[PDB]
Amino acid sequence: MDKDRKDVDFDLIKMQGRVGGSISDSKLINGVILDKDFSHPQMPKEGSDGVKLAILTCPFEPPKP
Amino acid sequence: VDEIHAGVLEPTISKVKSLKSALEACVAILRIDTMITVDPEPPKEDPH
Amino acid sequence: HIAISTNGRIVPRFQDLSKDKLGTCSRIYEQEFGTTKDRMLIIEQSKETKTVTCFVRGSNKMIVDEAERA
Amino acid sequence: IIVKDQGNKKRQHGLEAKKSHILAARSVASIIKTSLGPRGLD
Ligand SMILES: Nc1ncnc2c1ncn2[C@@H]1O[C@@H](COP(=O)(O)OP(=O)(O)O)[C@@H](O)[C@H]1O
Repeated sequence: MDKDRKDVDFDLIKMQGRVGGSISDSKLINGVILDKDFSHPQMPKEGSDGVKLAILTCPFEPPKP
Repeated sequence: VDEIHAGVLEPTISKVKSLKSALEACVAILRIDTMITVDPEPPKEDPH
Repeated sequence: HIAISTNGRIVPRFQDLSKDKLGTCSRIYEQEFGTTKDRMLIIEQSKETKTVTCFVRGSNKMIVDEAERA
Repeated sequence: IIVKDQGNKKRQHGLEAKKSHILAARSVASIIKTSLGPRGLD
């Protein structure tokens, strides 16, 4: 809400916790984090050097009506 | 007897991760003073 | 959330998949070190702004569902 | 003004059935009173 003035604010902030470690281990992420793991050798992974994402939507299986 | 003079030797990491977590566990229980324990879901055992 | 974060618009259907909705970023991370071996996907950094995230950590799961609460 | 003649209470259940919750509620906010302030516990 910075430079936006005071307002009723709802949290879009996302805090996800991994059971591994102690309190202090937790840290802010300069970007995004996702709970889901990679495709793993399903399959062949991270992290494409320089990256360009995609919010792909819908099915991806053999063209079915 | 000097341990370094002997084969004995443990990785520093082990002496840390274990010393640290041993504390958090301890602490977490120190803060405890009341344990409310509610019963689970019983069988219907309905008289009707 | 995923959108406003990685700056990449959502892509519906297959024909559209254009170079427009591409999320301009510099690195994707999939680490597994540090107890436990369990891993988490990290993404940084995205040119867009207005999204922040934090990953909690603690043993027993008690400390997670409490550091989160705190 | 007020004097001797008036005038009873039709029912008394009201009275006690009020002093009741006042307790049942109190107890909750009582056994929880330990987790307030830096020297409170979980
Ligand atoms: N420096 C302090 N010393 C003593 N008490 C404090 C101090 N700072 C805060 N508190 C007390 O603790 C706060 C209330 O916390 P509350 O949300 O009611 O439960 P909890 O104490 O567990 O966070 C305060 O408003 C205050 O009365």
